[PDB]
Amino acid sequence: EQESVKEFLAKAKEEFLKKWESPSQNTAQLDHFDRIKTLGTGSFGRVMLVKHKETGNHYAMKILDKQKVVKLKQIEHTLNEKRILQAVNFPFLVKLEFSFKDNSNLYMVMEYVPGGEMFSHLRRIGRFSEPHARFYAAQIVLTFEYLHSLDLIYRDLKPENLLIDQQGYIQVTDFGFAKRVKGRTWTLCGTPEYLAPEIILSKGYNKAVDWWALGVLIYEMAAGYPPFFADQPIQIYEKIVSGKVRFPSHFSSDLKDLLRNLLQVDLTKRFGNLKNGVNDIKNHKWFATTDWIAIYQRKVEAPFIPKFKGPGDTSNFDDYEEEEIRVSINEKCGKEFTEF
Ligand SMILES: N[C@@H]1[C@@H](O)CO[C@@H]1CNC(=O)Nc1ccccc1
Ligand SMILES: N[C@@H]1[C@@H](O)CO[C@@H]1CNC(=O)Nc1ccccc1
Repeated sequence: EQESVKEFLAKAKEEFLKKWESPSQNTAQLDHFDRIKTLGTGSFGRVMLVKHKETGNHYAMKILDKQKVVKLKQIEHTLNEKRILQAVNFPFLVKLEFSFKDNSNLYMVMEYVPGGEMFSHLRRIGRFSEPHARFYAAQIVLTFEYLHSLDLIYRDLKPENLLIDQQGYIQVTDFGFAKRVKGRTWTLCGTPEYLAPEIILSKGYNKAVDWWALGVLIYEMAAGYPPFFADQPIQIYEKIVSGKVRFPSHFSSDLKDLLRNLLQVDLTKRFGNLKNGVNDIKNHKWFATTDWIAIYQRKVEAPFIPKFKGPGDTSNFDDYEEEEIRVSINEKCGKEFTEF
């Protein structure tokens, strides 16, 4: 690796650690924003488009209900998400601008990305050509090189978590499963189609699970469907652990060779987890045309520019039932969320 890359990552780790050791807290409040529209929902949280009343800027506000977080055993995960997001800085990660809490909820206010989720675009077009998939994959490779150098495992790669910005580049969102891990970790988490075998088999696992998930993502982008597809999770898991994958005949030979090495069941043989680390991926023939520096600098013209009218346009996101943001008169779960 060239010294310029080594020095970049050394500085990145210094800057991350300073914010990690001393996290920001309580940098806005709810009544500074107007609520516009729900952009996504989950079992313990939602994301809403909001507008800051004084500046007029738009943001995406993630709202987590403290009592639901406790019931679903996500306390440590939500504390990880905020502490990591307030400490990272990289071109292809969503930017956390504010965070705060109140009697009922936790709030993470992120920059709004108007192009929508990669998932929508992939399903609308069918599949991406190899150059188009490779443009996105290169950004994920650089983002995982950055996160892993900070001892962070991401653990939620899937097309829904990759937002497309106004220049057609990726912003990775949802750090709800991200964790700082030196060595192994054990939690069962992630979406079924993207889980590495060692997660399914309840082993201690490491950053190699993110490189497996990259293989699933590249396959899905280039084929239009994931490699271990089946109707119910137990059937998906049986396919994941089996060591077999069928490739469409339209895949290039280089793409199939890269995917055999990312979708390697034995983690000790998986690309990204060998002696040369991420460089076995960056130097693979499928990436021969990739200018890694130009991608990082956002100098490549993107394959696809989302269609939207302005920073408040939500047309690339879909419609959800609109529910109130209720805040109890009494503090809930104060002790559990003291550090947030
Ligand atoms: N599954 C998660 C649940 O809390 C509901 O939606 C979450 C995922 N969605 C986003 O993070 N969306 C987004 C959109 C624009 C900018 C920043 C973020
Ligand atoms: N297709 C674009 C559309 O906005 C109109 O013309 C633009 C031309 N640029 C590219 O396609 N760039 C690119 C870069 C990397 C990989 C694949 C493609």
